[PDB]
Amino acid sequence: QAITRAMADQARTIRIPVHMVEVINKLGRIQRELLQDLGREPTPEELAKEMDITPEKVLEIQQYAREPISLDQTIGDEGDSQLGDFIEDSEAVVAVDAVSFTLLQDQLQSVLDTLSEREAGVVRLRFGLTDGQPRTLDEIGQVYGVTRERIRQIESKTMSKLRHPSRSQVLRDYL
Amino acid sequence: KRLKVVAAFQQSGNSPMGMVLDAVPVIPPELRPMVQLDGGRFATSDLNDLYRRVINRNNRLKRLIDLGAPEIIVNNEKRMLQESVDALFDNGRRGRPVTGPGNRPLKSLSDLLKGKQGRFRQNLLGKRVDYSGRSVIVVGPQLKLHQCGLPKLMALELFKPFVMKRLVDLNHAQNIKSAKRMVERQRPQVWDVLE
Amino acid sequence: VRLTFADIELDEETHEVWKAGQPVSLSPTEFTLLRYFVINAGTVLSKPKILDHVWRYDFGGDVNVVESYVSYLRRKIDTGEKRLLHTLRGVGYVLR
Amino acid sequence: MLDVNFFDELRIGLATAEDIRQWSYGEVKKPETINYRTLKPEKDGLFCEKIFGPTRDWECYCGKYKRVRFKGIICERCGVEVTRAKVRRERMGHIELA
Amino acid sequence: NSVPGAPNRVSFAKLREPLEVPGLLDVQTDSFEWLIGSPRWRESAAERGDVNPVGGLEEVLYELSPIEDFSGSMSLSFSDPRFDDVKAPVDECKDKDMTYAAPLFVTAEFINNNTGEIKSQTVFMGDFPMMTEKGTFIINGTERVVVSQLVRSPGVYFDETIDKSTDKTLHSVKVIPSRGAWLEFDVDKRDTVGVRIDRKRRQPVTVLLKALGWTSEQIVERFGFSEIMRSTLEKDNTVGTDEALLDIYRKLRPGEPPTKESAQTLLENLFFKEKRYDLARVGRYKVNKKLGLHVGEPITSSTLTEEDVVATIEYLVRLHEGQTTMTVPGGVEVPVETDDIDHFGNRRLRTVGELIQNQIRVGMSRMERVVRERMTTQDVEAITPQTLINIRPVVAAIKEFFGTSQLSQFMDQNNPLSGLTHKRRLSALGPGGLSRERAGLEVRDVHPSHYGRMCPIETPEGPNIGLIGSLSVYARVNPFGFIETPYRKVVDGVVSDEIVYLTADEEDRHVVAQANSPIDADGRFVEPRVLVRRKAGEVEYVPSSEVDYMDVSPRQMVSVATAMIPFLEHDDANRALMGANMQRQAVPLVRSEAPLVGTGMELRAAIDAGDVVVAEESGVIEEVSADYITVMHDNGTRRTYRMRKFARSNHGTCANQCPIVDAGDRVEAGQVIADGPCTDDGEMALGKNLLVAIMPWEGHNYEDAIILSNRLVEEDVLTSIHIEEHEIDARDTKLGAEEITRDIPNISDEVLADLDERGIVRIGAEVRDGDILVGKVTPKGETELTPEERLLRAIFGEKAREVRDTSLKVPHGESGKVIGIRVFSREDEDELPAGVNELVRVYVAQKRKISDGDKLAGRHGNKGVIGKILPVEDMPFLADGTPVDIILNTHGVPRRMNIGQILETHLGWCAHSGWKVDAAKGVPDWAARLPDELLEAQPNAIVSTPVFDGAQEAELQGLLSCTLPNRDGDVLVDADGKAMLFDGRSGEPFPYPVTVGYMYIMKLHHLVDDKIHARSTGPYSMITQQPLGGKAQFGGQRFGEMECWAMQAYGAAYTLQELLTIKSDDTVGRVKVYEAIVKGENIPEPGIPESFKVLLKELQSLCLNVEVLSS
Ligand SMILES: [Zn+2]
Repeated sequence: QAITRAMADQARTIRIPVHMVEVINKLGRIQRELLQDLGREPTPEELAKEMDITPEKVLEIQQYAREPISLDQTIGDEGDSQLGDFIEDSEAVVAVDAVSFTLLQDQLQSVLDTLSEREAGVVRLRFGLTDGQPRTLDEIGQVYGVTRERIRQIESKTMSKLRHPSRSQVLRDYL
Repeated sequence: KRLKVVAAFQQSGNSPMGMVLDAVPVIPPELRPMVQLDGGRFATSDLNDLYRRVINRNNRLKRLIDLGAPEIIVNNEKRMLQESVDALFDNGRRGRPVTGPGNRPLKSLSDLLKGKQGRFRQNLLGKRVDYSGRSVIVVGPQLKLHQCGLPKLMALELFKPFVMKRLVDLNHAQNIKSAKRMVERQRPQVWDVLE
Repeated sequence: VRLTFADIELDEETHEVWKAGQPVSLSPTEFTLLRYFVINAGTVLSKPKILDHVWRYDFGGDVNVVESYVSYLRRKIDTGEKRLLHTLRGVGYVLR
Repeated sequence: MLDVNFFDELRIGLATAEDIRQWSYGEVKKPETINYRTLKPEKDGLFCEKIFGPTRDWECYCGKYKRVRFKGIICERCGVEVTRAKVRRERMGHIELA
Repeated sequence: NSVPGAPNRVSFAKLREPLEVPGLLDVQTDSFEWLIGSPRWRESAAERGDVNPVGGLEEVLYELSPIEDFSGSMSLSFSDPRFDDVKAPVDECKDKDMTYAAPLFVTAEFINNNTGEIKSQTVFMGDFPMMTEKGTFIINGTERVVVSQLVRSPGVYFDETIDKSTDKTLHSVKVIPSRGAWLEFDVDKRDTVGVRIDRKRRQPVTVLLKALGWTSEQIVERFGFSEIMRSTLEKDNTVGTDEALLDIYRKLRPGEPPTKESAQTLLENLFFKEKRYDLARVGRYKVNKKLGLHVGEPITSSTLTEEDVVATIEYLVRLHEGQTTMTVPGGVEVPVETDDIDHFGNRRLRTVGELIQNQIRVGMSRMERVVRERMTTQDVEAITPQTLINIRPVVAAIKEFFGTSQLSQFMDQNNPLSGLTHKRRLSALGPGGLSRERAGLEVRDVHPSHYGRMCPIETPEGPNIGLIGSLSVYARVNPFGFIETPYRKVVDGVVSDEIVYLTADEEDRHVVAQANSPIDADGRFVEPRVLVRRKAGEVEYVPSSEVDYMDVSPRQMVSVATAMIPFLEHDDANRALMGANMQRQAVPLVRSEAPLVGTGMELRAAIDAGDVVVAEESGVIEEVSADYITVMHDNGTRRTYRMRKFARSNHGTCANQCPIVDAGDRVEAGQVIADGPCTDDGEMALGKNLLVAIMPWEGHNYEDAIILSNRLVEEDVLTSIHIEEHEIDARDTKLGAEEITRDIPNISDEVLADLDERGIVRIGAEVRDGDILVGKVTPKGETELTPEERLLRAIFGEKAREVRDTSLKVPHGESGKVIGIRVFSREDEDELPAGVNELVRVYVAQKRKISDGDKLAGRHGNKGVIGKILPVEDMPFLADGTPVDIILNTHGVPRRMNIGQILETHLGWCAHSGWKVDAAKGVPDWAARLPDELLEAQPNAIVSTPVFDGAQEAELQGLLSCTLPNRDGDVLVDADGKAMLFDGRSGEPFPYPVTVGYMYIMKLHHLVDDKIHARSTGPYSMITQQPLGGKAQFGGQRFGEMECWAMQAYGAAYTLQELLTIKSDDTVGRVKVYEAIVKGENIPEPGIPESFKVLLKELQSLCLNVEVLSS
């Protein structure tokens, strides 16, 4: 009991609960028994019949059972470089979309300035451009001394005039 | 030969207590990344295995001493912990190295410093570098001495920010996104501005 | 341009939903929830997806609002024998 | 010590337990790396957000804060400091040997 | 010709060989037949060594059986390893990524002796991968070849050394068995004899002999002359068999208390028990032959024996005493001499069958362990062979070999030559052999025993020079893995027609004569003294009445690729090596014209490479199309050969096949029916015949560069088809399932025009860089929506677009047409990897024309890139007006000693123009020995020059003399092979005649399109922010330490700072520099590289208090 509990709790790089390790080992054992008996490998539906659970959960268990590989094992046919020399940095800054983002920021500033100051401020505080919070209609109402209904109408009017062909075409290429 | 270390300890402010360790540090996780490659398969940096081994041995030892056990059991656990720490820093310096799947040794901390393929030489003095290319060499007998003939496609790829900025200056594109598209499709309005 | 999944038939332009010829009137919130479910048939949508799209971003309340709305939609259009709007615990909801 | 390419000297010496604990931003005590189901780092594991920094930028362990405004304020539910995930490339911890 | 459909190829060979070239795939086919146990191999063993015909699988089964328990009252055994019909045909297996395999069954017998029980069961042992008729394995749709490797044969090896302290001559012996513990003996600097066993450096022979049940009296009685170790025995300082046993025990097994019986049982168990120590049958044979132990006895009891050990010691002491002959008691007299480790009589060849048998041995060792454990655990009288056997270790082991082992490699198929050279190749790496980190110069050298066994010219050129070679064209593998070569025998100084195959062991005991010796048509040589090879690899002259062997033919010492080099003997060794190494890199063109000058080897090479369809039964041809050929056999039945077209090989080259037959002609068995990629009329053709001038021209052919006419571009003389495949898979994921659909968010319409409703590009729709091949869209949901995205969908009306587009796009830098598509899905029963529900592969072809930067080569190692393609008008043209096709520089020939290419040029011009030797008054003197039917050749004839019985210089000069005019009466090429050219640029005739001719030029697989790279900004690595490397990723060049040194040497500091900081590691510097360069301001100051910070934290994690001090 101690050895098996410790194996379940410590053998894998990614910890797997014992309740799932038990089913993984049972699935593997009976699948190899079935292969030996039948002469061919058992299909997922056949294995699900013995698991008394659905083939979707059988496949989920199968893909759960996979283990990681080392980032430093030699990938080349000879020993020249490690697998870690072939993996990209997903989280790294692509360094060309940053320039696109800042220039689109400037263009959005200009387009907002094309509109009236009241509507521009309403949209800014409504979508969170000056700060991080896109405020609510009540907040813009209390900061502008105006009713929330009039705010809704001013937002709709602002959006209608913002739909205008030059603004739409100018912003469209930035995507 | 004994004084050349004893006097070194005496002269400075260091303390020979530094030889032994009560706590070991842990490298930041990004320096030992774990990432999912294409196909769902996972990849670890091979250092987390050594760290996991050390953690397991230490936790088991503390459980043993807090539960009460024969000194031979406790000493075996302590020896295992010491060997785990020695494997962490230097895998294979003492005895056979700890090996993973495929009967290959796990790379330890010092293993990423020593050697030509180690950090100091393969990664710090040398460096992979941007704005660079390569290709085969042909003779240019009609060139001048201060001159070299460069492929137009590779030159376009190399000078890409320069040419994109100049071509948006010439108004052939409205923005850098349009400029990047006409760079990728290599439209005829880029070749003349390339020169 | 008619949104469909087997039993459920949603039309945007006329703004009502059919169960194989059975229309029922729904609340606007639940209507947007059903529409942006049906356009993502067979795909898991997590709680932040749901809240950010159907509700506005500035929804500063607690999440069980979507729980109650999924209950509404289940007792309304799932009321058939088969269960379509299934739930993946700790992940989200899928109509399938 | 500010990373401004103005370095008058670079010194090396033996490290003591006090220096190790000073470097450490926490103690790691669980040999767990990543959750097998939600693919998120475990608490007190080898990748713990509380010890090493948040995995995603400007996000807590559960996502209670998801805005750039919360600068250097630790989550009361999780204990993670809201900052750039690149601190995980610099933040280091330690373990205590029995 | 001995081949029914052979085109006539007049030859300059003077001598007639006795025996024809063997089947060139015998090395693999015979080995696999031995492993399996086919009736063909049964007959072979019956006719040769019928004393014990046993296959590899039968042998491993009989060795493993019987498996016993501790009680011994019940046991298990294996018998009758039988196969079954293969799963699917080779084409099917290659199509659907299966493995060309077959079931295997074993008749397991479980016996119970306590009461008497026999249980017979046909247990399914697994699905054994099979070998195709062309000698390759098909694994997961890939053609893999298992190259035979070279390892020292296990056995006993003696060596001699000089101490250099007193110039004392020391002698040592090593008994190195496969799968055992070493045995060692030596004589020390003093008279003491050391027996350091299992790396335990003590124990003179006295203790071992005493522990072997021998006494000092027996030792002095048997071994009396050995005064050296007699003195050693007098200094035994240990008497008593028990004392010696305890000494050996306390040395080899420290930490355990010796016992009376553990010592004896351990000494026996270490060597004399086959469970822990066994030389293979080859090792036992080697020891027996070395020591003359058994000469008329069969091989059994493969483990070591005590009398073998004592014979080894006797041999060592006799050798150190200066003896030259010994007779072991009960054994035959044998010479006493040291052994060479690199002699091919000791370097055996592990072939495919042996490697497979060893892997099976490992798998079945695990089998035996598991079955013994289960047979102990499970209850008796309720146990079955099926319940006992668990084939998983065996199948896992065979898979683990056949994939991911450096002795199993992709069968490179740029051309049939490359395939046939990857097979019949001898490597020296992999498990069980030395590695590139271990190679010695003595290993890399050419041993004199190589002659006729392994080619000394054909070998890789890079760092692994000398560790990889090729079998000689006439070579064969002995039943024990030793390479043997045929040779004729001379009796009474007359050469018989009898051919015997001789191994390097018996060659030293003979004096083998030369292939091209002046035979007298009766058996005698014209000169008494002939040049031959003696015992020690020396070459000397010998009276003719004393030689005893002779070479079967010339080219016996050469490989299959090198034997296709004309005028080989006129080429330097290393240049010929380069030519042979480039013969196998030539791409297949669209025509593949047969060379004007060649050797007779091309026909057999094309036949045996398996890339040419052959009529397996003689008959008429009923109907022929571009895809199939039907033949009407004599005996009523008809056969259909399907012909593969435009199939991509492992290296992205076309494998088109074309019929060369009519609709009514009859064909014989073995005749070529349809030619392959690099073949013409059934003979290998790797290039094209080009009209060449060898003058330097305007510096465009400076330093090995090559110039060509533009008509080579226009007429598609040098052009190739390059087919590339792209894969993408739709796989399930946590959020749902990715789907391949033409509906892909935020995409234009013209780029969707080539996409059908399925979502995959239409067949035949041409494609270019950046386009979509497969529209595959993935379920992502939503992420942090930046304010600007919300503003955009508000302003214009952008929708949810909840999905992400990870569509298949063509990789950067290629285009072309789309051939075909294969689509796999689970809904169509197709077996797929778990988690993937749809797989798509897309095939793209480019008809690549010849261009500058591409690499051309002759057959003589004269390679070069294309400096400039020249307009057809601006080329040197003969007086007839025909422009030359290719120009090579003349400074490259005399420096490199490859005059054979010029000989080929002259003979090629002669063969292109035709000739007639005027036999008005007899034949001239040079043509006296020239063969008939060669005195007169029509224009555009084809000639064969065998590599060493080639065309003599006098014959070639005489041929050049009479070179009948082309169209009108004009001899453009004069007596000495030169001609007068007109400069196509200035028009004035060239002041001096230059040589012109026809040379065979081939295009190598080094096209500039596959070697051009540029990078401005791409991916970066994770641990350190350095850019990636290689064309697979976006690359980034390596600025190494040498480049850093050069930059410091210039004194240039700022560019070094920029090359290290803001181009590779400083992340903020990278982003800021990109912003500055796009906006138009000067580059900002660099920061601190990220790699240095990584190093700082790394050193900190090693308990080093390292910090930076600012003042
Ligand atoms: Zn939190």
